[PDB]
Amino acid sequence: QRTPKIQVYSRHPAENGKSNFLNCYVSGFHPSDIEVDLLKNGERIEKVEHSDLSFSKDWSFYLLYYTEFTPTEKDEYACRVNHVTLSQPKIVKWDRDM
Amino acid sequence: RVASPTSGV
Amino acid sequence: GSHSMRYFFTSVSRPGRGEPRFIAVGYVDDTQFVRFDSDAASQRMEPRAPWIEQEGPEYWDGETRKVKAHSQTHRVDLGTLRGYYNQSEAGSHTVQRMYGCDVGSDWRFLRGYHQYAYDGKDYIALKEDLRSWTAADMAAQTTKHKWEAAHVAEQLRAYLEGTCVEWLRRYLENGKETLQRTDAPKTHMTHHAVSDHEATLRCWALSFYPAEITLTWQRDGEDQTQDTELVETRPAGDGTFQKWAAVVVPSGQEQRYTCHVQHEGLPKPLTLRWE
Ligand SMILES: [Mg+2]
Ligand SMILES: [Mg+2]
Repeated sequence: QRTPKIQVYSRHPAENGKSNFLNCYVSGFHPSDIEVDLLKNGERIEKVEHSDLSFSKDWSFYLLYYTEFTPTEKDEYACRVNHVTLSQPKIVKWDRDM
Repeated sequence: RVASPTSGV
Repeated sequence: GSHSMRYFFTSVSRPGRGEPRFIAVGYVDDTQFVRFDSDAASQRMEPRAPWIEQEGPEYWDGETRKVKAHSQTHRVDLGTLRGYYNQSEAGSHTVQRMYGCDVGSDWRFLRGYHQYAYDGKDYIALKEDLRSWTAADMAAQTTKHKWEAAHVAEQLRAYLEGTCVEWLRRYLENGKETLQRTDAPKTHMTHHAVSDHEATLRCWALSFYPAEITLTWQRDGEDQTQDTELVETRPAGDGTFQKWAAVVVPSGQEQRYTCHVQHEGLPKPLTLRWE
């Protein structure tokens, strides 16, 4: 019914070589069933946790998915989301400036 | 503290 | 400042096998403090903030009993609603319920709410008088008459103006070191050249609490919205929040542009300029 908005970002300002947390925040979606993976160089990261399902005034759901990571010059991080509203998974690359 | 459940719809 | 306590309940039916997924969370302001997840091992209401852990076994037993009862009420409701809307047993459907109370800076009752949704749309909601019902369609109207006959609004009103506010005040005191503390946004500006001719200035607000914040751009002292982008406020993951606002400007003209930050944790709004 309603497609997810996606933001991918770090908990702290990124510095290469310094440990941090990679967040994927999905919101504005319905129904609540959703597939969210964090990727490192295109591969699913195994140890990913998420917040308890909650929702906004308009009944749309939101979740935060997160894992520890270390920004580097060479590694690419991304969030991959699938949902009934999406024809195919949506991939949003992490950009340290956003 | 949560409320007691309401009647069903 | 003002404060609120809110509880959020979601039930999702599972036609293929088994019972609905049920998730309940409680918040004081923007801080989650309890949860129940039918998929979790405890089958209990669980603490999610240090200041609630001190509550005794009587508390946890009662919260668990009540939340498990909520889950069963929602399970039955999913069946009832399927019937009301003449729907198949084959599809998954969702019930959501949210209620809570707001208090002012003096911790006195300000307002109460209790609303219910089916498949993501308004179904029935308690009006601000805490006596009347907004029913969105004729199924909801059936429910409204049922709820009138069962004195539902009376009970909700009593909870919202009583227990809800009384326990909110308890939590605010017990968790004062964090719940009554504001964390002002840490702010800075970044610059991202797009060409020889122009650049993006991005105004950041980080690690703030509560989540409410306003970021605005001005050029030469007048609000600017052309060529701006403002992202939705997002959780940092450590209990605080983040937000940014950006504007594209002609290079060399950066000093015309000011970012303005308003937040409860700031005595006076902040003004930032590119350095
Ligand atoms: Mg899909
Ligand atoms: Mg009544």
